[PDB]
Amino acid sequence: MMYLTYYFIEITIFLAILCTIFIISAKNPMVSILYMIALFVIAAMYLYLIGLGIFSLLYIMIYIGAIAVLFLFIITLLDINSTELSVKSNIRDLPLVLISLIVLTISGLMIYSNDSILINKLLEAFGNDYNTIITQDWFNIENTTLLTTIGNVLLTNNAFILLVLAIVLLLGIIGPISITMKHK
Amino acid sequence: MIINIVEILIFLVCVLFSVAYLTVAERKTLAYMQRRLGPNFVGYYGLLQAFADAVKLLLKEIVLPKESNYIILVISPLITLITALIGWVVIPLGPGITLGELNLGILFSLAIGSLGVFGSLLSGWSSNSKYSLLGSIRSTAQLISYELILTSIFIIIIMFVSSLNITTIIETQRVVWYCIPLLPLLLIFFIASVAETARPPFDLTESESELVAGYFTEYSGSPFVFFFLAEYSNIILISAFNGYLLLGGYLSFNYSYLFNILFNDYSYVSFLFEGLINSSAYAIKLVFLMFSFIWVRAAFPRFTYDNLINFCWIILLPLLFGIFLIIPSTLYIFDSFPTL
Amino acid sequence: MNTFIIFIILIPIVGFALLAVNILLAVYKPYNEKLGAFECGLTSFNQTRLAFNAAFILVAILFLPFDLEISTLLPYVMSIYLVSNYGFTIVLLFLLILIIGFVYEINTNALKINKHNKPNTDSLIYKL
Amino acid sequence: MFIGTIILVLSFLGFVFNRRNIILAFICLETMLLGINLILLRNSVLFDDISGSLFAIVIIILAGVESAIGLSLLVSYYRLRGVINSYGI
Amino acid sequence: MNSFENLAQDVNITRSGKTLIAKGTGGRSSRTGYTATVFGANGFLGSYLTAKLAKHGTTVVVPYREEMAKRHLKVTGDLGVVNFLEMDLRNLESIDEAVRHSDIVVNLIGREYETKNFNYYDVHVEGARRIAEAVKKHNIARYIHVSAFNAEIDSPSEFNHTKGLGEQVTKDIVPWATIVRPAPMFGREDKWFLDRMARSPCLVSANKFQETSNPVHVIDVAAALERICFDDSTVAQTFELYGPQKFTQKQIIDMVSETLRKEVRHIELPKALYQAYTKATQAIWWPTYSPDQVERQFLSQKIDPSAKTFNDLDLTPMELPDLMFKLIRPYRVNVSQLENKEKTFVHILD
Amino acid sequence: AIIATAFAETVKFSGSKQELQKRTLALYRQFLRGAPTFADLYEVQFSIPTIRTKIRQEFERHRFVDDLSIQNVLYAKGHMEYQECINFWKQQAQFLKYFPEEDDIQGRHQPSNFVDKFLKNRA
Amino acid sequence: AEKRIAAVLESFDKISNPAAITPTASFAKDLNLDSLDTVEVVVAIEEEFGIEIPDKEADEIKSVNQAVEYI
Amino acid sequence: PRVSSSSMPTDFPLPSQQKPNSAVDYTLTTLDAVANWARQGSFWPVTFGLACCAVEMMHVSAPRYDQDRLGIIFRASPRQSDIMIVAGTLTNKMAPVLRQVYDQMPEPRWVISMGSCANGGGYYHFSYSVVRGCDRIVPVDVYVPGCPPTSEALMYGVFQLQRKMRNTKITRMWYRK
Ligand SMILES: NC(=O)C1=CN([C@@H]2O[C@H](COP(=O)(O)OP(=O)(O)OC[C@H]3O[C@@H](n4cnc5c(N)ncnc54)[C@H](OP(=O)(O)O)[C@@H]3O)[C@@H](O)[C@H]2O)C=CC1
Ligand code: SF4
Repeated sequence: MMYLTYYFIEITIFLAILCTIFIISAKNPMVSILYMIALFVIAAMYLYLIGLGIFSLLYIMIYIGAIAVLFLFIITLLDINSTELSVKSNIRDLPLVLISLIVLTISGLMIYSNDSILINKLLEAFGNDYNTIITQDWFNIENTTLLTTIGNVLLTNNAFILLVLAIVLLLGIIGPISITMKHK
Repeated sequence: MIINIVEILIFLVCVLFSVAYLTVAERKTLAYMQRRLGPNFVGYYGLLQAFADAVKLLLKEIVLPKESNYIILVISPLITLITALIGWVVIPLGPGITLGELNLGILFSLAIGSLGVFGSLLSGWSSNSKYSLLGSIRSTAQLISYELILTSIFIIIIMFVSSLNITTIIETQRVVWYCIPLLPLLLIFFIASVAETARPPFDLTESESELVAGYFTEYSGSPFVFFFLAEYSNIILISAFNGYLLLGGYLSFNYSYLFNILFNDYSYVSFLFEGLINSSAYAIKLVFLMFSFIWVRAAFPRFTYDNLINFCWIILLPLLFGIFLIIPSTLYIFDSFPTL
Repeated sequence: MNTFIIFIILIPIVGFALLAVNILLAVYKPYNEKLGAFECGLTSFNQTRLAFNAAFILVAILFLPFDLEISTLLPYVMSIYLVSNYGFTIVLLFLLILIIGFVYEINTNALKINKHNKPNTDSLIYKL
Repeated sequence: MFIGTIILVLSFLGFVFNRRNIILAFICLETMLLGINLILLRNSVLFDDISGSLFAIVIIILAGVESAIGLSLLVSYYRLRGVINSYGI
Repeated sequence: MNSFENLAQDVNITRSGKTLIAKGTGGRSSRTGYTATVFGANGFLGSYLTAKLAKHGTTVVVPYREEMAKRHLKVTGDLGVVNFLEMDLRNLESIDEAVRHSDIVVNLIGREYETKNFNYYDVHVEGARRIAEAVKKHNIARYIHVSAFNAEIDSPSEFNHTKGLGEQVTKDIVPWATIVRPAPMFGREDKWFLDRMARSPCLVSANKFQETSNPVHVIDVAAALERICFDDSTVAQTFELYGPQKFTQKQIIDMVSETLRKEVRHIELPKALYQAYTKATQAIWWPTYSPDQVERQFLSQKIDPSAKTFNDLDLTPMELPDLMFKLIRPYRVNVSQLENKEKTFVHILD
Repeated sequence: AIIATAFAETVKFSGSKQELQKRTLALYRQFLRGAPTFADLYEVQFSIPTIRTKIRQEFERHRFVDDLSIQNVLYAKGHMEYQECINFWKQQAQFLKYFPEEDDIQGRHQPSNFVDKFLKNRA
Repeated sequence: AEKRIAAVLESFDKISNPAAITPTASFAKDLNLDSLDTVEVVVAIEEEFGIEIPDKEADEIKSVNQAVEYI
Repeated sequence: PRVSSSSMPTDFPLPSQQKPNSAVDYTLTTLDAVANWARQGSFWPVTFGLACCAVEMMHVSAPRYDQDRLGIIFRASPRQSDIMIVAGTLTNKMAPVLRQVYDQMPEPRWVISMGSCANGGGYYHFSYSVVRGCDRIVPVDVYVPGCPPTSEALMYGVFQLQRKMRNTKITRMWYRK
C-alpha cells in the first residue's frame, strides 16, 4: 500500500517520460499514435491523483475518443513514408539535444521562483519537503463541484468567451469544408 | 474485502452468463419468428449451446496472417472486450446498489463508450489489406456518427436532472419515466443504439463489404470470442443506458402499501424482497430491449453506407439540435430549471 | 480497494486468462498457404492506396467540432439552475451560432458522395 | 510542475529533432498542449481557483479545433501529391 | 503420356519370388505392382516418401497411431492405393499385420526426445528390433532402415548411441537390410531447423553455434529412398545422405536473417544452465528442445569414409542457399521518380 | 455499354507480314517488360532471367511459320496469353504449366535408346 | 555514363568479341544480334537506367550511339 | 550410455479396442468427452456451394429441418469454420481455389463431400473440364451419395461425421504416446 500508493505520482511521472520516448522512437507511426494514447491515459491518472477526476474523464472523452480517433483515421487513409531512428541520421543531434535538455528543463523549473539569486531560483523548485494540512469548514451548504462552477463562470462571468468559442468552432466546420471539398 | 470479492463475483457471473444466454435467446427468437425451432439439442432445450460454442472456439487454432501486426490483431479485440465489460461497473440494480457509485457515473459511461471505436479502427490495420482498411474506415465513421446522437440524448436528459449520478437520474423518474414526455427520444435512442452496435439494419461492414465477414474475417479462436462477447455485452449495456435514461431503471410501481401489509419491520427478508423487485424491474426492461434488437434484425433489410450517414447527419442531428433549443425553453417558460 | 477498482483490475485478467487457455490448448501449425490473407479464395496484387472520396475525410474531421459543441453543453446542464435566465439566453445564442454552421454544412452538401456516372439525358438530333 | 514540464520539454525536443515523419510533429504538438494543461491544473488545485480550470477547458476545446484544421491542411496537401515524404511539409 | 520414372523395366522379380508386372503408363491410374509399408509415414520425411510411392501406383500400407494425423496421405494415390492400419509398437500382431503383404518395408520411426512411454532405447532399439523381427519372419524382399548421421554406439549422445544400437540390432536380425543415415534435413515445415529459426523468440546455443553438418533437402532424401527402394543392388549397403557444402549453425542463421530481412536473435548460454532448462521444460506435454539435443549441439557431423552416397544413386543434392527463400517465404518482413509520377494521378474525388 | 478490360487489343488480322512483324516485336517487348511483375504475382521459385528465357523460347518456336493467317492467329493468341498473365487472372497453378523444366527430377529412368525404351514397353 | 551501357550490352550471349562494342556499333550489323536480341538489349538498357522508353523511339533504336543519344 | 534394455509389453491393445481402467484413463476420457461434445455441438461449416447440391444444403437450413437446432451455423470465412462441405461439381478452373480455401481453415478441420459430382465426378465424370472427385484435391472424411442427396441424406452424413468426432482420441491419444 503505502510505499506504492505514496509514489503513485512519481510512477506516473516515470511512465510519462518512458511514453514520450516511445512516441518519438516508434518505427510505425500508428504505434506512435498508440503510445500517444498511452500518454493520455497516464495524464488522466495524474489528474485523478491530484483530485480532478472530472478532467480525467473529459480527457478520455475528447483527446482519446475524438482526437486520437481522427489521428488514426487519417493515418489509415493516407500514404505516409517514415524513416527509422538510426545513428547515421540522429547521433548528430545528441550534443544539441543534451544542451537543450539541460537548459530548457532548468529554466522551466526556474520560471516559477521569486528569488533574486539564480541558484536560489533553481533550488526553490525542489523545495516541497512538507505536507499540506487539509482542514474542514462548514460554510458550503450547496453541492457544487468543479463542473458546476465551470458552467457558472463560463455562462455568466465569461459569457463572451463562450460566444467567441462558438465562432472558433464555426471555423472548425467552415474551414475544413472550404479546403477539402471542391465546389461545382 | 471478502464482501467486496463476493459482490464482484456475483455481479460478474450474472453479466457474463446473461451475455452467454443472449446469443441463445437471439437464435431461438429469430427461429420462432422464422417458423423454426433454433437450438434445442445442445443441452436440454438447447440451454448449453453458448457454452459449446465457447469451448469449441477456445480449442480452435489462432491464425496470424503473414502481412499482419500479430500483436495488434490479438490485443484489439481484447481491449474492445475490456472496455465493453468495464462499462458495467456503474449500472445500478437498486438505489446505490452498484459496484461503482460514482457522482460522475454518466461521464464514465460516455467516456468508456467513446473508447468503443478502437476495435474496428485497429482491426483493419491488423493486416495489410486495402479491403480491410476501407471497411474499417466506414465502420468507424458510422460509429462516431451515431456516438454524437447518443451523447446528445444523454445531455438532453441531464437537462431535466442536473446530476451525473446514475442513481439520482433513476430516482427522479419516480414521478414519471422520461420516455413519457420524450417518447420520440426513446425511438431515436433505440435507433442510434442499434446503429452504434453495428447491428442490422446497420451492419454494412460485415454483410456488404469487400471482405466476406467484416473486419473479423481474419479472426479465429479466442480473438473471435472476444469480438463476439464484446458485441453482445455492448448490446445489453447500451440497453441499460436506455433503461436508466428513459425507462426509469429499477423502478416499477409503488410497493409501499404491499410491503406495509407483508412486513411490520425491517429485516433481511424485506430487504431481499425489495432488492428482488427492483432488480426484476430493470431486468424485464432489459429483456424487452434485447427482444427488440432481435425483432428489428428479423424484420428489415440493410442500409447502405451513404443511406446511414445521410440518416445520421441530415435527418437525426438537425432534430436533436432543435430539441436542444426547445427543452430549456420549456423549462424557462414554466420556471422549472432543476436544482442540483 | 473498493469494488470499483477490484472489478476494473479483474476484467483484463479474465481476458488474458481466456487468451492463455486458447494458446495452451489449441494446436499451432502455421504454413504458407494457411498464412495467406483470405480474399474469396484468390490472390490479389498489392496496390497503391486507394483513392478515396472527400466525404470519408469530412465525416471524421467534422465529428470533432460537433463533438466539442455537444460536450461544451455539459457545464450548462450541470449549472442550469444557478445561471437560470441569463445563462439560458447565453446558451441559446451559443446554440444558434453553431446551428448556422450546421446550415452551412447542409447547404453545401458536404457529406454527399455523388455518383460520378449519370445517365445521359442529351436529345438525339439528326442533321437532315 | 514536474510531469507537465517534462512532457512539454520532451515533446518539444521530439518535434524539433524529428527527422522521421510528419505525424510525429502533429503528435508532439498535441502532447505539448497536454503538458501545459497539466501544469495549469495543478496550480489551479493548489490555489483553489477556478480560473486555471476555466483556461484548461478552453485549451481543450481549442486543441480539438486545431487538430481538425491541421488534419484538413494535411489532407489538402496530400490531394496534390498523393504521398507524404519524410520531409512532407 | 506419363512414365514410370522409378522403374528400370516393366517386369520385375522380387527377391522373394514374386512376379510384378507394371500396368499403364505411370500416372495415377497405373500400378507398379509393388507393395510397400512405410513406418512413420505421417511424419516429415515419410509424407514425401509416401507421396512419391503413391504417385506411380505402388500400394502403400501406412501404419498409424492417431487417425486425424494421417488423413492428408490419402490424397496422394488413386482409390485403393493408400491403405491405413492401426499400429502400436507394443502390439506385435499389429506390426505383423503391417508388414505381411509387402515387397518393401521402410522404417522411419524415430523421436528427438523421450516420452513417458518411450525412452530412446525403447523407440530406436526395441522398436527397430521388433520391426526387423517381423521382416525376417515374413522374409520381406527389401528392408530399408533409417538412422541418423553421427549414429555411433559409444556416443556421448543418447540419441546417437541408441541409433547405433538400432543399426547393429537391425543388421544382426535382417542381414540384407539397407541402412540410411541422413544429415539434418531442411524443408517445408521442417523439425528443429529452418522453420524454428524463422519464428523462434530466441535461439539459445551452448556451443556458440559452432557445430557443422552438411544439411540436406528432405525432397532429395525421399528421392534417394525411392531409388534405393526400387534397385535391388542396394541390398546390405550403408548410405550416408548429406548435402553438398558444409555449414556452421551461425552461418545458417546468417543466411536465414539475410533472406528474411529480419535479424534472428541468438543467445549463448552455459551448457549447465541450458541443460537444466531443457530438462525442466521436458515436463510439459508438447515437444520441446531436448537435453540430448543440447548434448548433440557439441557434435559436428562425421561422414563415414566408406559408405555409399547420393552419387551411387545418380542423384545431385540441391543447395540450401538457393532453396532458402522458397522454403521460408511466408516469414519475410515485406522515390524521386515516384513523386513526379504520383503528381499526375488523382488521390481524392467527390 | 460493355467496355474492354486492361490490356485488351481489338482483333485485327494484319494484311501484311511486315505490319504483323511490328506488332509481334511489340508483344515480345511487353512480355519481357512484364517478367518481373510475373515473378511477383506468381510467387515463383525461379529467377527473372529464367522467365525471360522461357518467353524467348516460346517466341522462337514459331520463328519459321510462313502463312500469314497462321501468324495472325498465333499473334492474337499470344496477346490473349499476355493479357491473362499481366492481369493476375491466372493462378500460380496454370502459370507454372509453362515451366515444366523448373520442377525437380521426376526419377532415375528417362529412356533415350531403343533398349531402355523396350524394357519399359515404350519402344 | 556510356560505360554502363557498354557493361549492360557486353554481358549477353551470341557475341564472341566483347571489345567490339565501339560507341557507334550497330547490333544487327556488327554484333549479329537478332531482332528478338535487339528487343532484349533495349529492355536491359531501359531497366538498368530505370527509364521507360516508348514504342516508336524503342523500335527506331538500332545501335549503341542511338542508345547514348537517347540515354 | 546407460539404459540398455526394454520392458515394453507385447499385447498392448490398439486404440480402437482400449478401454479406461485407471482413473487417469477416466480423467482423460472425461476431458475428451467434453472436447468432442463441444466439437459436435458447435458445428460450423464453410460452404463451397458449387451447384445444384447447394440447393439441398439450403433446405437443410430451411424450417422443416432447421440445421441450427443442432448447433450448425454456416460461416462465410474459412477462418471461422471447422467443416468444409463440397457441394457441387468441382471444375479444373476451380480446383486451386478450393485447395486454397481448405488450407486457410484453422485446425482441427474436416471435409464432407456431398453429391456424385463432388464424390467422383457424377454425370460429368468424362468431361475435359471436371475434377473426378474432390478427394483428388483435399482429404475427405465423409462421402454423401445422391444427385442431389436429399436434405435428410445430408443430415445423416453430418451425423456420421459427428459419430467420428465423438470417437476421437485426443488426450487419450497423447497418453498413448
Ligand atoms: N529431420 C532430420 O533432420 C533427421 C531425421 N532423422 C530420422 O528420420 C526419421 C524420420 O524423420 P522425421 O520425418 O523428420 O521425424 P518425424 O518426427 O516427423 O516422424 C517420425 C515418425 O516416427 C513415428 N514415431 C516416433 N515415435 C514413435 C513411436 N513410439 N511409435 C510409433 N511411431 C513413432 C512418428 O509417429 P507419430 O506421428 O504417431 O508420433 C512419426 O511418424 C527418424 O527416424 C529420424 O530419427 C535422422 C537424421 C536427420
Ligand atoms: S451431384 Fe447432382 S445435384 Fe449435386 S451438383 Fe452434381 S449434378 Fe447437381
